[PDB]
Amino acid sequence: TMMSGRPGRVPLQFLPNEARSLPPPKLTDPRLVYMGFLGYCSGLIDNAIRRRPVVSAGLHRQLLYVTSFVFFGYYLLKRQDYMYALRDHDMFAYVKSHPEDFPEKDKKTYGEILEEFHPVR
Amino acid sequence: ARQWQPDVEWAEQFGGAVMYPTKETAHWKPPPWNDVDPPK
Amino acid sequence: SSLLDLIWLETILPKTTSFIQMKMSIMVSNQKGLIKLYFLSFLITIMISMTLFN
Amino acid sequence: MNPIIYTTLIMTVMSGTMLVMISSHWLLIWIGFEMNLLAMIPVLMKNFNPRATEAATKYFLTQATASMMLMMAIIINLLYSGQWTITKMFNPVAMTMMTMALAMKLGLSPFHFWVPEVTQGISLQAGLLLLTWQKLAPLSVLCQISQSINPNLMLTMAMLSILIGGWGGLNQTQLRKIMAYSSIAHMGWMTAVLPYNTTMTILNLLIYITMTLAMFMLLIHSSATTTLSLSHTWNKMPVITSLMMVTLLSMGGLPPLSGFMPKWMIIQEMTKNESIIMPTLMAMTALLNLYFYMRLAYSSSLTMFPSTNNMKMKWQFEHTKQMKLLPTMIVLSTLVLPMTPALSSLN
Amino acid sequence: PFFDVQKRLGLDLDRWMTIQSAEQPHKIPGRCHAFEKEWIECAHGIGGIRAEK
Amino acid sequence: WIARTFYDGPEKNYEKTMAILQIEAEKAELRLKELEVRRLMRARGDGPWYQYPTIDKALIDHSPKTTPDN
Amino acid sequence: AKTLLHKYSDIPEGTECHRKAYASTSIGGATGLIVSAYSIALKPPASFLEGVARTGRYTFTSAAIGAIFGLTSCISAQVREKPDDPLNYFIGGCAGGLTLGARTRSYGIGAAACAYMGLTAALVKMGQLEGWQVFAEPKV
Amino acid sequence: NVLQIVRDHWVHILVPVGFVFGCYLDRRSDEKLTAFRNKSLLFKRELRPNEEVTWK
Amino acid sequence: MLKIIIPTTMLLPMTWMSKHNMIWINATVHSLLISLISLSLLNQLGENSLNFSLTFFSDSLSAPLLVLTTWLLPLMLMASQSHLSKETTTRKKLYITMLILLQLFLIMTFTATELILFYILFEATLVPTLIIITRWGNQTERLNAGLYFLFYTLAGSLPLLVALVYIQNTTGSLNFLIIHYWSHPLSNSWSNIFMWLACIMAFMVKMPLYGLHLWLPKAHVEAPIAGSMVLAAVLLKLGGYGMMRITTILNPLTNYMAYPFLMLSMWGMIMTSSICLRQTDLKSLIAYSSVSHMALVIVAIMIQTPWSFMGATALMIAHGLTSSMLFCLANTNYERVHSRTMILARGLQTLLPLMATWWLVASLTNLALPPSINLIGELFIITASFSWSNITIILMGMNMMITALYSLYMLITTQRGKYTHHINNIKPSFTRENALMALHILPLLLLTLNPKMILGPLY
Amino acid sequence: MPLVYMNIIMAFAIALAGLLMYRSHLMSSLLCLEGMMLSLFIMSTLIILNTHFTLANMMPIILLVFAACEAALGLSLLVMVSNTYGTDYVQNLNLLQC
Ligand SMILES: CCCCCCCCCCCCCCCCC[C@@H](O)O[C@H](CO[C@H](O)CCCCCCCCCCCCCCC)COP(=O)(O)OCC[N+](C)(C)C
Ligand SMILES: CCCCCCCCCCCCCCCCC[C@@H](O)O[C@H](CO[C@H](O)CCCCCCCCCCCCCCC)COP(=O)(O)OCC[N+](C)(C)C
Ligand SMILES: CCCCCCCCCCCCCCCCC[C@@H](O)O[C@H](CO[C@H](O)CCCCCCCCCCCCCCC)COP(=O)(O)OCC[N+](C)(C)C
Ligand SMILES: CCCCCCCC/C=C\CCCCCCCC(=O)O[C@H](COC(=O)CCCCCCC/C=C/CCCCCCCC)COP(=O)(O)OCCN
Repeated sequence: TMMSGRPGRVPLQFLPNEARSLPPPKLTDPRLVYMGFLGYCSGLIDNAIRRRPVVSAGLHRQLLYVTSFVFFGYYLLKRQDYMYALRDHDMFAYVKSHPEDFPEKDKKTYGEILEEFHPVR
Repeated sequence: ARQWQPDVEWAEQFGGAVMYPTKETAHWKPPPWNDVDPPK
Repeated sequence: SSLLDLIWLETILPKTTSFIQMKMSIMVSNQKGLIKLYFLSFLITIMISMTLFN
Repeated sequence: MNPIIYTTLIMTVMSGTMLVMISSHWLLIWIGFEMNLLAMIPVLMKNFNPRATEAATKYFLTQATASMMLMMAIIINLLYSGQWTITKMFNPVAMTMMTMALAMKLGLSPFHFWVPEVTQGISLQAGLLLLTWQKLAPLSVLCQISQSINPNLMLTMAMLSILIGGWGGLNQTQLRKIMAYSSIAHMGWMTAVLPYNTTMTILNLLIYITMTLAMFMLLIHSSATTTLSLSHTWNKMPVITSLMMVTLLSMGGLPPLSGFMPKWMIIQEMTKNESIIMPTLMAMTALLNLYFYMRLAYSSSLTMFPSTNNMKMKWQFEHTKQMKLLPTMIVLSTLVLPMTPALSSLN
Repeated sequence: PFFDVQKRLGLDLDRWMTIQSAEQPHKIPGRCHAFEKEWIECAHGIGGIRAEK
Repeated sequence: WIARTFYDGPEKNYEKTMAILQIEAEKAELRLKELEVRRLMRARGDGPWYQYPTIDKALIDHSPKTTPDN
Repeated sequence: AKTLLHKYSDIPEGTECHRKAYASTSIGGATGLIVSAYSIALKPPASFLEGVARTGRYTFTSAAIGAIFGLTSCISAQVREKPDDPLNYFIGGCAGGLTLGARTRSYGIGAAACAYMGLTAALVKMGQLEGWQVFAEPKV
Repeated sequence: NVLQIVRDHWVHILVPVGFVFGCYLDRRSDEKLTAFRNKSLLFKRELRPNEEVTWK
Repeated sequence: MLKIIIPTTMLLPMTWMSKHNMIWINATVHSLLISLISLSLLNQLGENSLNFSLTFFSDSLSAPLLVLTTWLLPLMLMASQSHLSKETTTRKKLYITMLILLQLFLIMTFTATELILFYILFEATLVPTLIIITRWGNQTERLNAGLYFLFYTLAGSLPLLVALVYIQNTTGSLNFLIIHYWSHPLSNSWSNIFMWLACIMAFMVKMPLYGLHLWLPKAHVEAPIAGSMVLAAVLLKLGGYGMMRITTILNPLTNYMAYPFLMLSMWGMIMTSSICLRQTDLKSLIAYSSVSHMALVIVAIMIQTPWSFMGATALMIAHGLTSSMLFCLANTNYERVHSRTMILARGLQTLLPLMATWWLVASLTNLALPPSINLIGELFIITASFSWSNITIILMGMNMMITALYSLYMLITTQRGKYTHHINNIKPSFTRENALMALHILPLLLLTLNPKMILGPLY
Repeated sequence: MPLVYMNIIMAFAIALAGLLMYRSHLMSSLLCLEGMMLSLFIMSTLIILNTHFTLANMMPIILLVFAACEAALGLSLLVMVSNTYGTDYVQNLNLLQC
C-alpha cells in the first residue's frame, strides 16, 4: 500500500487530528487485556531473573509494568485502528472515482448456470 | 533405572574449533578462553 | 524391516539431506580467514553483477 | 576507556545513524555514514587485544570500501541528473553500485565474509551493538529507494544470504559466529521483501532486533562465548537457560512464537505478487537455522552437561549489575504473535 | 526510515543544496536553470510514477 | 429437561450462522477489492497510495539571475 | 548476460538439435567458468598451471553436462512428436546427470545427480509451460 | 479451621470460576451476532404480546 | 466454546500455586471436571454445525476428537505420576504445564473456524511435544528422535502455509464455511497439481504415510509414557482431521491424485503389519500397528465416500483409545523390568492375572473383535474400498489376518509361557495402573452402544 | 559523457581493482583507498564546475576532509597491527576466520 506518500500527512505525528473522529478502543478491549498480561509476564520474568520470589517479590514493580504496557497498548490500538480506517477510506474513494475499473457484475442464479459435474466413483 | 545425561565423551563433541572436523581444519585450535594471545 | 524400513527409507529422505547439508556447511564455513581471498571474491562479484544484471 | 568518552562515542554513533535517517541530501547521508564508521572503531576495540584490533581493521577496510562505492554512485547519479535528493536513483548501474555498497555495509552475501570474523573478534557488548544498531542506516536508505531497486539483484543477494547463513551456521561452536550467521540469514529475509513492501522490512527488522537483543543480553548475563561454556550454565542459573531455549525456539520461526510473525507476513506478501517459488525456498532454507538453534538448545537446557568442582564457589555470589529491559525483551521476542495486526501502525 | 524532521519543524537543514535553481549566492544561475525549473514545476505534487510517465 | 436446562432452540444457531456467513463473505469481498485497488494504484500512481516524492516547487528561486537567459 | 538464454529459447523445441546442443554447451561453459573463478579466488590451490588445469576440468565438466542435456532432450522431443512435454526434459536431465557421474567416476553420485537433475529440468519445463516466475515483479 | 484451610485450598476455586467466566464470555459473543434475529426466512415469527426478542 | 478453553487455561495457575504434595490430585480432579464439561459438545445437529462465534465452531467430526482430547489428560497425569516421583516440584509443575499447554492447543486446533489459525495451532502443538520427548526421555537417542519428529513435520508443513496464503489471495477467504459454500473444481494443471500436493503432504506426513513414517517409531519409543499416549491417541489424528477439512477444495483433482498414495497405503498396511511379526521391542510393535491403522484411515479419506468418512472417524477414535491403552500396559511392564524387550519378561499372566485380563481386552480391541468400534470403522472402510474397487479386499483381507497374528503374538510372548526365573521384583499391580486400564477400556465398550456419536457428520 | 569523465571513471575502477587484489602490504590498501578518494574528488569537481552549480562547490572540500580523516583512522589501525607483528603484512591478520 505504501501510505508514506499519502498527501496531507504530518511527518512525525503518532495520531493525527482526524483520528479523533473514530471511536476509541474500550478499556476492556481484549487486546488491552493481552497487553496487560504481557506486562505481568514481564514482571514475573524480572522477579525470576533477579532470583526473587516470582509471584510476590515486588508488587509495585509488577503494577508499574502492567500499567506501562496498558498505556502503550491503548495508544498503539488507537493508531492501528486509525490506519485501517485510512486504508478503507482510500479503498472506497478509489472505487467510487474509477467506476470503469470495477464494473457491476451481472447477477445470475444457479438455475441458469451450467457447472460441470464430476462423479466420485 | 536412571535418565541418561551427557558425559564427558558426549560433551567433547562440541569442544572443537568447528563442528564436523576435516583434514584441512584438523590443525585448527580453539581460541583462548579470554580473547588474548601471547604477544610473542 | 531391514532393507526398506531401516536402510533405504532412511537413506533416501533423512540421511541424504543430512549428508548434503553437512557437505555444504563444511564447504561454506571452510574459509581461511584471509581478506585477500575475500576481496578477490568481492571483485569477482562486482564484475559479475555489472556484467549480468543489465 | 573513560566512561565519558565511551558515552560520547556511543552518542556519536547514534547521531550518525539519526543523520542518515533524517537527511534528504545524499552528501549528508554519506557524512552520517562516515561519522558512524569513525565513532564505531573505538567501541569495537574498547577491550584491547590483538583479536579486537584485527576485527576493527577488517571492519574499517570493508566500511571504507563501501563508503567509497556509495560516494561513487552518488557522483554518477549527479552526473546523469543534477539531483542531490534521496529519491529515484535516476540511472542504471549507478543504482547497481549503490545497491552493492549498501549490501556490503549490511553484510549481505556475497559481502558477508567480514561479519562472522568481526563479530568473533570483538566482545559481546560490541557484538550486540554491531548486530543491532548498525543495520538501521543502510536499511533506511534502502527503504527510501526501494522503487529504484532492480528486483533481480536484490532477490539474488537475499536468497544467497539466506542460503549462506543457514549453511555457515551449522559448522559453528562459537556463539558469536552463530549470531553472525543468524544475522546474515535475517538480513536476507529483510531484503527479500524490499521490492514489494517496506513495512514488512521494518517489521522484520524490529522483531529481529528484539530477539537479537534478548539473545545477546542473555549471553552476557551468563558470560559464555562458546557452546561448552554455555553448557555449564544450568548448574548456576537454570532459569536463564530455560529463557534462552525459549528465545532460541522463537528465533527459529516456530509458531506460535514471535519469530514466526515476520516470515509468515513476508511470505504472505510475496504471494500477493504471485511469487511462489522464492518463499518456499526461503522457508525450506530457514529450516537449517532452526536446526542449529535446536542443537544449541540441546547443549544448553534440554540436557544437563557435566560441570566442574570450582562452580561450587559461584553458587555463593549474585550478579552485581542487572540488565533492565531484559524481561521486556524476552517477552516481546516470545509472546507478541496475537498482536500481529498492529503492524498496520507502519512500524 | 526517512524521518522528516525538517518538514515537521521547518528547519531546512539541507534542502537549500538539493537543486540548482534554489537561491544560489549572488543570484548566480546554474547552466540548466530553466530546464530544471520547468521539470520541477511539471512534476510537483504529482507523484513519482506519473512524473516519470 | 436437558434441552430446557443446557441448550437452545435451532433458530438461535441458524440465525447466528447466517450472521457469521454474512460477515465473512463481506470480508472476502473486501479482500479481493483491496488486492485489485492496490494493483491499480501501484500501476497508475493516481491514487493516495504509492505516491513517491518529487522536488518541491517552493525551493525554486524566481529572481533575476545576473544573466537575462537564466 | 541474457543473450545466451535468448539464443537457446529462440530455437524451437522440436527442431535444430545441433543449435540447442551448442547453446547449452556455451551456457554450461559459462557456468563452469564462473564457479572456477570463485573457487580459484577463495582457494588458491598451488600455482598457475594447476589452477588452469582445475579451471579446464570444471569448464569441460559443465560444458559436457549442458551438451548432453540439450542433445538428449531434443532427440527425445523429436522422436516422441509431443512437444511441450515435461517428461522429455526429465529424460534429458537424467542423461545429463549420468554424464556428470561418469566424469566423477563414482556410481553413487550419478544416480543421485540423475534423479535431481531430471526433476529440476522437468520443473523448469513445467514453469515455462505455466509461466511460473522466479523473480516476480512487484504487481501489488 | 476456616481462614486456615482456605490458605491451602484456595486453588480449587479457580477452575469453576474460569468455567462461569467462559459461559459469560460466550453469551457476550452471542449478543454481537444478533443481526438476523427473527429475520431468517425459515424461522421468521411474529412476536408474542410480551416478547421483545426471540432468543437471548 | 470458551467454557472449555478458559478452564484449561486456569489449570495453569492452579498447578503453579498448588502444594508440593497436592499438584497431582488437583490436576487430575480439575481435568476430569473439564472433560465432563466438554461432554456437552457431543450433542450435534443433522444440519451444518454448532457455530459458536466467528472464531470457533464445532461439528460432529470435531466433537469426538475434542472429547477424547479432554479425556486423555487425566490418564496422562495418572501414568506420569510414577516415573516423576524423584523430580523436583518445579520440574513436575513444568511437566504438568507442558501437558496443559498441549491440551489447550489441541482444543483450539479442533475448532479453528479459519485455516490459518488451524495451521498456527496445528504447528504450535509441536513445541510442548518436542520438549516432553527431549527433556524427560530415558534413552540417549531421544535428542535424535526429537530432531526427526521436528523436521519431518516442518518439511511437510512449510509448503502448506504457502499454499494456504495463496488460496486466500485467489478466493479471498480461508474460513471453512465459505470455503465449503464457494467451492469450485480444480482444473488438471501443473500448478493445481502442486497446490494439491502442498495441501496434502502436510497432513500426509503426520498420519504417517508409509515411506514418511520413519519419525514415528523413534518418537514413540524414546518418549515418556504421557508423550507416547498423546502422540498415538491424538497427534496422529490431526492429519486425518486436516485431510477431511481440506479435501473439500481439491476435487475433482483428488480422484486423479489418489493413486500414488493409495498404493503406498494399501501396500503399506501390509509391510508395517509384517514388521510387527518380527519385533523385539513392545513400543516399536505398537508404533507399527498404529502406522498400519492410520494407513487404512488414509485409504478411507482418499476414497472420499460417506461410508469412507464414517469409517475413518470411528477408526480414528477407536485407535486412539486402543493404542493409548497398549502403551500404558507396556509402560507398566517397563517400570518393573526396565528393559523394554518383549522376550525378556515372560509368563506374566501367572504373576499378574488382572493385568493379563487387561492385556487380553486391549489386544482383542486391537484385533478388531466385533462389535467393537474398531471393527465398525474397519468394516465401513472395507465396504467403501470394495465399492471403490473389488480387488482391494485381497489386500484388506491379508492385513486383517496379519493383524490378528501379531496381536496375539504380543499377548502370548509376554503373558503366556513360563515366567523368567531370575526376575523377582514383579510386585502386584497398584490400584493406579488398574484404574488407568479400566478408564481406557470402559469408554470403548460404552461407545460401542452408541456408534452414531463417533461416526461423524456424514451419518 | 566526454572522454575526460570516462578516463576518471576508469582510473577509479583501476584503483578499486588494485584495492581488492591485495598482493600484500595493507599500506598499499590504504594507498588504493586514497587513490579512489582522489578520483572521486576530481570527478565531482569537474561535474560541479561544468554545470555551474555554485552552492555545491563546498561538496569536494567536505568530501576531502571527511575521507582524509578516514585515512588517519586507517593509518592508526595499521600502526597497531604492525606493533603486534612487526610488519603490516596482510596474511598476518588470520587469527579471526569465517
Ligand atoms: C517486538 C516488536 C517491536 C517492539 C519495539 C519496542 C516497542 C516499544 C516502543 C515504544 C514507543 C515507540 C513509538 C514512538 C512514539 C512517537 C513516534 C512517532 O513520531 O513516529 C510515528 C510512527 O510511529 C511508529 O512508527 C510506530 C511504532 C510502533 C511499533 C509497534 C509495532 C510492532 C509490530 C507488532 C508486534 C506486537 C508488539 C506489541 C507490544 C509492543 C510517525 O512516523 P512517520 O515519520 O510518519 O513515518 C516513518 C515510517 N515510514 C518512513 C516507513 C513511513
Ligand atoms: C437421572 C438423571 C439422568 C441425567 C443426568 C444428567 C447429569 C448431567 C451431568 C453432566 C452434564 C455435563 C455438562 C453439560 C453442559 C455443561 C456446559 C454448558 O453446556 O452448560 C452450562 C451450564 O452449566 C451448568 O450451569 C453447570 C453444570 C455443572 C454440572 C456439574 C455436575 C457434577 C458436579 C459434581 C460435584 C460433586 C460435589 C463436590 C464433591 C467434593 C451453560 O448453560 P447455559 O448457557 O446456562 O444454558 C442456557 C440454556 N437456555 C438458553 C435455554 C436457557
Ligand atoms: C461383571 C458383572 C456385571 C454385572 C451387571 C450386569 C447388568 C447387565 C447389563 C450389561 C450390558 C448390557 C447392555 C444392555 C443395554 C442397556 C443400556 C442401553 O440401553 O443404553 C444405551 C444408551 O447408552 C449410551 O448411548 C452409551 C453411553 C455413551 C458413552 C460416552 C462416555 C462418556 C464419558 C467417557 C469419556 C469419553 C472418552 C471417549 C471419547 C469419545 C442405548 O440406549 P438407546 O436405545 O440408544 O436410547 C437411549 C434412551 N432413549 C430411548 C431415551 C433415547
Ligand atoms: C517430509 C517430506 C515432505 C515434503 C513435501 C513437500 C512437497 C510439496 C509439494 C510441492 C511444494 C511446493 C508447491 C507449491 C505451493 C502451492 C502454490 C500454488 O498452488 O501455486 C502454484 C505454484 O506452483 C509452483 O510454484 C510449483 C513449483 C515447485 C518448485 C519446488 C519443487 C519441489 C519438488 C517437487 C517434486 C516432488 C513432488 C512430490 C514430493 C513428495 C514429498 C517427498 C501455481 O503457480 P502460480 O504462480 O500460482 O501460477 C498461476 C498462473 N499460471
